[PDB]
Amino acid sequence: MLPLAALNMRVRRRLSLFLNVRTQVAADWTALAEEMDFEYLEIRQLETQADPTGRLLDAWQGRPGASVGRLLELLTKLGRDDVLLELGPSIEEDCQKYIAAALEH
Amino acid sequence: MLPLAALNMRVRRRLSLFLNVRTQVAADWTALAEEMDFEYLEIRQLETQADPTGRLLDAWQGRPGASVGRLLELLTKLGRDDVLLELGPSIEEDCQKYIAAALEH
Amino acid sequence: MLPLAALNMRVRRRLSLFLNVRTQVAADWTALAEEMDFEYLEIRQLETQADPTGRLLDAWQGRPGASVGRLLELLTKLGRDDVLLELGPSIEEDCQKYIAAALEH
Amino acid sequence: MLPLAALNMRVRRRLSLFLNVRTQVAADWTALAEEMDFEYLEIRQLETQADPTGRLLDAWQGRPGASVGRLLELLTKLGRDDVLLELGPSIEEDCQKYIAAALEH
Amino acid sequence: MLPLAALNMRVRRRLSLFLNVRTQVAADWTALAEEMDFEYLEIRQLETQADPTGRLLDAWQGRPGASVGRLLELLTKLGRDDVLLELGPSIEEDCQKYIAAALEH
Amino acid sequence: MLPLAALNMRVRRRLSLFLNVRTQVAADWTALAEEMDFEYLEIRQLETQADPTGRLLDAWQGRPGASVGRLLELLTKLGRDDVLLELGPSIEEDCQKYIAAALEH
Amino acid sequence: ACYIYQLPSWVLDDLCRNMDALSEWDWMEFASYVITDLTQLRKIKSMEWVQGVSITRELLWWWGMRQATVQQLVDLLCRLELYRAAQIILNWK
Amino acid sequence: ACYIYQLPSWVLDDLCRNMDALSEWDWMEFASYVITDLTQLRKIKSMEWVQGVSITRELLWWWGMRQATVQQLVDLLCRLELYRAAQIILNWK
Amino acid sequence: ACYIYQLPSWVLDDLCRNMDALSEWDWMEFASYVITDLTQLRKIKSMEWVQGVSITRELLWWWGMRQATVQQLVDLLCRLELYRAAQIILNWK
Amino acid sequence: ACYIYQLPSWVLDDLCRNMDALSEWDWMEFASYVITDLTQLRKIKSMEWVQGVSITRELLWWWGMRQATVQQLVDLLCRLELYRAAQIILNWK
Amino acid sequence: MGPITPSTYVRCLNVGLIRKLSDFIDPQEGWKKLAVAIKKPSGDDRYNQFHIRRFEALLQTGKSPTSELLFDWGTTNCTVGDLVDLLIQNEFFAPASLLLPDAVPLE
Amino acid sequence: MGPITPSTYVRCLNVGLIRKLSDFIDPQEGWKKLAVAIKKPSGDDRYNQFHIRRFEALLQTGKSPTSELLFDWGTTNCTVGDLVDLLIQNEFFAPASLLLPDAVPLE
Amino acid sequence: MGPITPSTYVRCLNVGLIRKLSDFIDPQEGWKKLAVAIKKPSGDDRYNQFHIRRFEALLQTGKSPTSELLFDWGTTNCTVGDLVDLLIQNEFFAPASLLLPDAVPLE
Amino acid sequence: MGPITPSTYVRCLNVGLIRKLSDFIDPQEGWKKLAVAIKKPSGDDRYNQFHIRRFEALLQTGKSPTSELLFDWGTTNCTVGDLVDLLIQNEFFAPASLLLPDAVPLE
Repeated sequence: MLPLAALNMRVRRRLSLFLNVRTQVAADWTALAEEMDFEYLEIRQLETQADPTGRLLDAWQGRPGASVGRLLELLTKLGRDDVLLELGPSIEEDCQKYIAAALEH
Repeated sequence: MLPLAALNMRVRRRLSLFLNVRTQVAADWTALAEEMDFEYLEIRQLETQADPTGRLLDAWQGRPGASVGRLLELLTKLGRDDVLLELGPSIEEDCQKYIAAALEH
Repeated sequence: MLPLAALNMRVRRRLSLFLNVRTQVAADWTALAEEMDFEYLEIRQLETQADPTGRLLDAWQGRPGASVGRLLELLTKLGRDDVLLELGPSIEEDCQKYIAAALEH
Repeated sequence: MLPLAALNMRVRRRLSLFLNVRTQVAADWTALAEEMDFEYLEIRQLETQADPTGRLLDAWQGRPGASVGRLLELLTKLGRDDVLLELGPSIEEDCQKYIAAALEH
Repeated sequence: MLPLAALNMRVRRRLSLFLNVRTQVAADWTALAEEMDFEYLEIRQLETQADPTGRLLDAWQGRPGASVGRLLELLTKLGRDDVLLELGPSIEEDCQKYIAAALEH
Repeated sequence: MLPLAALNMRVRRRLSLFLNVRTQVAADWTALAEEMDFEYLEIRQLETQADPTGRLLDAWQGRPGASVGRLLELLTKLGRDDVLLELGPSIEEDCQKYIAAALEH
Repeated sequence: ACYIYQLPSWVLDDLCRNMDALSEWDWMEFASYVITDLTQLRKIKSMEWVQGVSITRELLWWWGMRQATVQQLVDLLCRLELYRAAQIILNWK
Repeated sequence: ACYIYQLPSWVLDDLCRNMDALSEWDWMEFASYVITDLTQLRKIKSMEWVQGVSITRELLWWWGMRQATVQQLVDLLCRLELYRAAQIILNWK
Repeated sequence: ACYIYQLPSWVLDDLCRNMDALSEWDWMEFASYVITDLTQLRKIKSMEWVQGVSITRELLWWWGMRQATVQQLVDLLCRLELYRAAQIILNWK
Repeated sequence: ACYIYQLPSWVLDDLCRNMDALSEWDWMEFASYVITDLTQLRKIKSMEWVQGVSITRELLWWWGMRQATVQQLVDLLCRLELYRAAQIILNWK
Repeated sequence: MGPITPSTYVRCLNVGLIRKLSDFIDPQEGWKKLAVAIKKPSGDDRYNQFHIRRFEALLQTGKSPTSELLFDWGTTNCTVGDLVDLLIQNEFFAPASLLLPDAVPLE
Repeated sequence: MGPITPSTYVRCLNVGLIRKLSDFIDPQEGWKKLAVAIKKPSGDDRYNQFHIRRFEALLQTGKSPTSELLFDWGTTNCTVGDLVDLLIQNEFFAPASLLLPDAVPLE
Repeated sequence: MGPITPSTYVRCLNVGLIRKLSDFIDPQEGWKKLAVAIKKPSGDDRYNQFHIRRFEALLQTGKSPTSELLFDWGTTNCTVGDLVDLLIQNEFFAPASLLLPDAVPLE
Repeated sequence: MGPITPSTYVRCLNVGLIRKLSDFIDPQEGWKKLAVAIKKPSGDDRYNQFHIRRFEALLQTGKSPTSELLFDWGTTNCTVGDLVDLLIQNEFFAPASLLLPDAVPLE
């Protein structure tokens, strides 16, 4: 299905707020970035500019798996059920807005 | 209301000084860009040519809903009253340099 | 009255020196940031780059209440009477300098 | 004295090397920028195109008080003797590339 | 031997996320930059753009020492044995695609 | 003599891991900081970034006393005879690389 | 006042001067009398022989945690014949 | 379970209630019996008199680092007559 | 073995069971005979009446600090008629 | 010298060898004679039975906090017949 | 939000208040007693001997590990109920009273 | 600044000297006795049972809680006077003498 | 990569797993024991009295100095072998078992 | 470095070994006796009544004040000699033997 380009700012922002704050036992963006098959080396030169969740996305889009779906089944495999509930609607929305348009032809 | 062209130099710059102070927590030109129905990669582009609030209001100035009416009711939604209590005078004055000079000349 | 844009570097710096150092019982920037109606999650993703009092301002200007006055009456409800006395003149000054200019028309 | 244009490449570079090491405790390009009467958001902009010292001396080079006389007595105020004991030679030499070549050619 | 211009993107990228990441005993790019005879402020006003290692190569290219074996002998001298191993091959390679090619005349 | 800009990375690093380490009788950076005439707050909002000794040097460089022998004579004066010994040579050296060079004109 | 943990810190100070340094017995049977048990008091006693930390501070704040009034501290400072202490926490009422 | 360091933290809690506050002798002969030595135990002892840190916590976790089983903890809670403890770590098996 | 402080901690434990709790005199004149002095033993005796700390532990370790062998402990466990103790430190040799 | 708290740390060392371990009585009546009171010395006595901390250290430094000279330490080392101590603090004058 | 109720979300809690019921749970290793009381749905310990050690290390940094754990177990929504019902059930009545003065019995 | 007087600001105090009259108030819970002695204008305790606890916990980090409190009560301007006048009145004559050898009587 | 063996490279190790064998070496100054165990080929100490204090500093920032050291001594290739060979030889059997359950004897 | 000699520098000492000759000086206030034995060239006490107290308070943090003092007096170069010559002279023969088995007599 549809790639990351699907969802933007607003959501890429709220998604930052949640995965950017490093945590002790729950999964932060690093635990994610790893689940998107990034190297111990690539990950550090991420933890560098602020909004790494956001850079992480930009960086995992021009790659393989990068589905919006992948991003979601990943978020749940990683039990961040908080992010899901709260961004749930806002993502399904940003999709019925890509598929929505990107159609006249 | 009327095409964006109405707005002179002054404000198209102040409008930019304000909306492109990028802040990941509150509402910047991106959170606007996405309210003017721009796609992700579309913003990632604007995120280049510095002064992107301007360049946003350009790649928009000529589009479907693109009016000053919209830009105003759009900053009203995002609640950037910062700018509405500041450009509000210069703008209801810049509508009557294109209104009070477009039934004669 | 006048927005945050009114006051800059110099003062925004001195303001930082005071509220950036976290304290036990007196109010530090967080206590403020909260007083400026920010969420537990937004606040954390602030405590992240240096100068978050300065970031806190940039992020509370493109929002509602953002007055210079609100900033002050807040500082005083928060009893940081130290920051008041010492930045007092420096603020009144940076306003007699915005209002001062931003007038020839 | 004379328009900023006088200053060759060399110095407008070293000038930048020195004034845009950002230090939130002492005196950087911003603390200068503010002594050249730039507004807040005006600086937040400069804070973008890297080498903002330069870009500051551009957005200034043509303005009311903007001269080399000023830039010098402005560095003198800030007390950035750092740079006065270092570009002082190259600059009273760069005044005589514009002076000793502007009564003939 | 030949100039940096030889080795392009592919390795400049890898090369980067080794030395862009700051170490306590090892050599980060800063250690390297030092070796390629770079002033203090020069290094700091380079610790800015993300990917300074690239921005290091780029600055020390149209410069004296500018060799590739030059950089190569440095890396081995700074005790970065790790880079010249996951990278060594890929460079004696980007040296071929330049030696064989651009030599059809 | 010359400004700190003279001595770079190599020693700033060593120098750091001497005075970064807080001691009970000896002089940690804070002792030094004090002597380079820094206010209370200034010191504390400096006790933040890792490597404050560096962040100290760079704050006290675009500043008055800013010499190298000045810091040198300070260290001697604060009874840190250990530093000017595993470092002394390394500094009258990074003063040469700057005297000889940057003086080809 | 109202709750133990709402005692002004000097009031608690003067009152952790009593019970604290106050007869390994005269105290121990105040503690055992605080609705506690064998095992718990073993912890809260250990705390005594560490860098000056009011064993009654700890006992008091830990009875704080359990929603203890102040009328209950008063009560059991008489029903235990340790008036010497409540003398201070009536200089408050 | 299986290794010391694989004990659920309450079970280790209840068992750091025993050995911890339990006779400077009844403990120290369990420690000395954990295959350790004179100098090591001097460290692991110091830790007691610092902001509540289970001396058995640190003794047990440090036997953890050493690939200690759990059947060796129970073993040595009998062969040392400290049943009072193992009584809890059999409430898991 | 070799030095006092190289005694395995149980061996020193069994040995701090003797001299420790062992006749305020049968002890005191082994101490006094450790090459010590009036002032010094004042300290090392005070330690006894604090949270179970082998006064022989500290007398032993302190002889450790001064490079005492182990053949000098055995020596002075006979030349003092306290065989009761060295009987364990020969179960090692 | 000048003030109590300006005594060089070994001088106070050798002087906290005295008063410290020195007759529960021959000390206690020096302390009670430091212009103190019943309640206060209850604290400063408790401290003795904690990991070696000179009760005179603490009594001395606390007299320090109250601007005590050193001629008042010597004075009350004679007017209390404890010359045994002042004999060290005259090896300084 | 404002009207805290046993239906609201923990991770939605004012950053002022947190640093406040931090002072209850924070001292006397109070939060350790809470950390092990937090259990996944399976029943298994949420945080284990190793996780707990992580938190303990945040004292050398000066961080309310009541908070650092509060936030962190916030990433599974857990109702402010689950918090008190776990506060009460573990005898932390003073803090749970601050949350919701509902189920806070009296000795 | 340099000539410290009963009119200057506490929060204005050299960070060298603070780490110094820290050594006076810091040991023997000296600062606890000062903490509770600091009272707002109302009369009510400035720091309460809970605040105090906070400071206590800064020993695990190795921070002069004399300072941490001193800085922190500096955010109310309180003159260096208010400090000795509160130092003397609480019997801390030795540190009070360090500040200003004026009002420091002799037993 | 996936099949971790005594021939692979340290600095090639998954960032999930390091934050995990972090928790072995990390507490009780466990890494301090490792740091000085790390020796150059010459024989001389790799990190010395000063280097080590640098790492210690990274607790005020909240950083696994097991990691910050791990990565950092990764810039000399050292095999995952050299790791356990130095883990075992220093009695850190629990972590070295997680690496490679080969040479991890049983008390 | 490797061949420890009465000419090398204290602050140059492996951080493994310090935490080792720590265990000698550390217990029984052993370092107190050391601290006061450390004297500047003038003759006056190096650390005074006040400094000493500072170190004492690093027991609440769990740090070898042997070390924190050792490192700290390292900032005056003092030879490993200066150390034993002050170890022997104060009767700390067992640690001074670990340094250099030269001048370590036999009761």
